[PDB]
Amino acid sequence: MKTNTATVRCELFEEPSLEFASSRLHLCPKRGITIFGPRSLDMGKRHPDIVRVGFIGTGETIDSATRWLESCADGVEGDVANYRFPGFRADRGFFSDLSFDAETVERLTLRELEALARPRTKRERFEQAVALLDDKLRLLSQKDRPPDYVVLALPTELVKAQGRVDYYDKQDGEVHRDLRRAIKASAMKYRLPTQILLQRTTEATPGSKDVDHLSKCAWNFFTGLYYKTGGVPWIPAGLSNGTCYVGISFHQLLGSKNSGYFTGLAQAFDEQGNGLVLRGQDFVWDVGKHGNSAHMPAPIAEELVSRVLKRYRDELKQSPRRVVIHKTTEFWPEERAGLQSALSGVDQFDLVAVRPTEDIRLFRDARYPILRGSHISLGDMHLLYTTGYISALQAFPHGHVPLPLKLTDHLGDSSISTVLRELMVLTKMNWNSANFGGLLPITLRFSKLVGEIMKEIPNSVDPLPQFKYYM
Amino acid sequence: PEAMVTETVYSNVLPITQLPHYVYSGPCTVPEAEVKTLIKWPSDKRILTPYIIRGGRLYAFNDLKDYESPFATIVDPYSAQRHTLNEWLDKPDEMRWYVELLNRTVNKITGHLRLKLDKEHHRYFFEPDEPGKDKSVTYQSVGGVRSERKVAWNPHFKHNDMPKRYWEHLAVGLRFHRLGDMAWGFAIRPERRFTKDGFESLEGKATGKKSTKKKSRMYNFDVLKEVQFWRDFLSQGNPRITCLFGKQALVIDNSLMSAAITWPEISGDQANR
DNA sequence: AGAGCACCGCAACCAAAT
RNA sequence: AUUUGGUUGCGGUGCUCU
Ligand SMILES: [Mn+2]
Repeated sequence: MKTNTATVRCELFEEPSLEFASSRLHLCPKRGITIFGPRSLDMGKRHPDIVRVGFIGTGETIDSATRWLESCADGVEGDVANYRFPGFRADRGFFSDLSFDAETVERLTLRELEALARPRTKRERFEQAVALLDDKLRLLSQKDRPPDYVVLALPTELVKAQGRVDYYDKQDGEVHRDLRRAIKASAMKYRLPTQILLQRTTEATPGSKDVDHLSKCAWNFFTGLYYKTGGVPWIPAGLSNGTCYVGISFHQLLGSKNSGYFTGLAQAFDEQGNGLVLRGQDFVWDVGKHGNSAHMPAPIAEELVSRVLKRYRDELKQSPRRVVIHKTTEFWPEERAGLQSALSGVDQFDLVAVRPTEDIRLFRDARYPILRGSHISLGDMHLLYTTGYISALQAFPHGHVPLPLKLTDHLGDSSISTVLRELMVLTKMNWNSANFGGLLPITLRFSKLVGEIMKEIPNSVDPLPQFKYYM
Repeated sequence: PEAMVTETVYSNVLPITQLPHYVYSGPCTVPEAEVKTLIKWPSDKRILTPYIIRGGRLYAFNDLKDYESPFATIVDPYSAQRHTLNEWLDKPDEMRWYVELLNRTVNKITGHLRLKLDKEHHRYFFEPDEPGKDKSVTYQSVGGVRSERKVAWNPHFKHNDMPKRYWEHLAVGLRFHRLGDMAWGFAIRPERRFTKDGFESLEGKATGKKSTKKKSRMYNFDVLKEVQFWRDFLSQGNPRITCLFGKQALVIDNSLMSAAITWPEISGDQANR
């Protein structure tokens, strides 16, 4: 049986531009803030002119983080492989000023760090750790002028012992709890965007491994600090005017005996001239919904996209023109009917299912990897390179070989090239870091971040739809 | 973006130019912990005998329908139905039995090559023939040039010292893919398996460090050489990875699926094709 | 209580990238 | 947990059979 050989057809996608200050387009997020500035610099009074910063560190870590933020916000030089940091003062870089008030500084005293050794097991010890870290977020949230930003400079001995606690809890089985997911959820009920800053970053010596060069440690910290205090660093240019990008991702229940997979939402839409806004998961799924398989059933499919359109007709006041549901898993026929019967109020839809692949990986005979933006089609398999060598910077700022992003499933009114053009510009919107691009789109990266924190929310607390609290 | 240069890219999959197209069912079978009296090892040793026992059958490729069969003259005398690939292609359950027979087929192909299977991560790793000694294999390329690579080496420490007390066995991640209605692919994934002193694996945490320390500086020229080395090891010359069953053939054409893409050029590389 | 394929989640350590 | 890329290990789910 002479099998028909697969035809390998290929094309490359042009790199999108991001709208920086004065609506000036530039490719790299690092270089577009140095020349022009952040996007919200002239957009109005949304630009944070003064940022008030609090600390929940101990005595040594607060001083180390303060001298790091004073020797890091005034310009950091970089080599040829790391573009320099301009600064975070009122005349350099982001054109915003850091201000360390001494009234908004909590402090982990030594009588309390040793109070979390008295409980016997590992459950109550971690619970008391989350208890005082919640209490000293409360004491900052109840001041008459709460800080705009809270930097938890956690000590090393607390993170080493209570940062990752796994135990057995009778009816739940092996339970793994994390400190970071338990204090970004306690800072969300008090409305305080926080930033955990360990001693490996603030005390890092030059020419030392396991951390970046100080230019990238400046960039990835202060881009997140600029977004978390209000204002937007950059917005893309080549995107539609009515799309309602949804980023559904599945997540296990908390425990090794509870079998089930709940969902995580991420709306990514456009509000007037402000650019992309990232909303998601105003609610918590009821404990009786679940879903035995990895995918989702039909009443959940009808409720979920109904709440998606409810979020769209509350901030844009219109029905969405397009709804593009990115998802990690494939589309079963149970959930394909329910994302289509309940999308009858929307003109066009695009049920898209992407996932990085395992063994198939294109290579090149040169010394540098195959580029970012390729669209290799091995017959029916479609492989998109959201990571690779980038022609704008002429460098590969990663290691090993990039994984392809396999398009596992597609059904909708758009083509394959059109939605894989929109996916590559949705890739570049990770405001957590000042990197050029990542693997997954921000719809599937924010909703791997919201469902991991929904595992550490005590039910009655309603979660907040911002990208600030989940970053 | 100053000029467009056409390059040729190389994937890590091998096309399957010929497939077994008759799955001869065996619907009378003594269960799995008896099957050793297949006997009947052919005069042509090029014939391979895969088999599975699913639902009281003996699904195989060895032409079990007639009397003189290479497989199971006692277990399945003449009862067969000759199920085809064409009627099975629309059934998701029966395109799983076929690719599992193909997985056992390539497992039996890598038996003369002496690649041991881990049977847990689908990993065919080398091991040395004699304990305490290194294994370095000599292979013939497609173009005729003969080379030799260490595959079970124990690295001596760089500062003129004792060896680093972990053996770096070189492994492969073969898998089968459907690339069309009838287009197929054979994917090669290079890997490493790290042992203590040979023949005894490392733990779950130290292997994660020792594979990340090695496969982080293995950029897009020292992974392509491993893929080329693996197609040359599975080739052993005669550039078609072939397998015979008796009036059926599984022939893997060992040329990596190439293409041609036009992009703005990269300074300093200038790939020499 | 197992075998097999196909496809997913998530937890540890690395390394700053030719 | 400044950050992303990738590796490794563990487990889960769907389907079929014993
Ligand atoms: Mn962050």
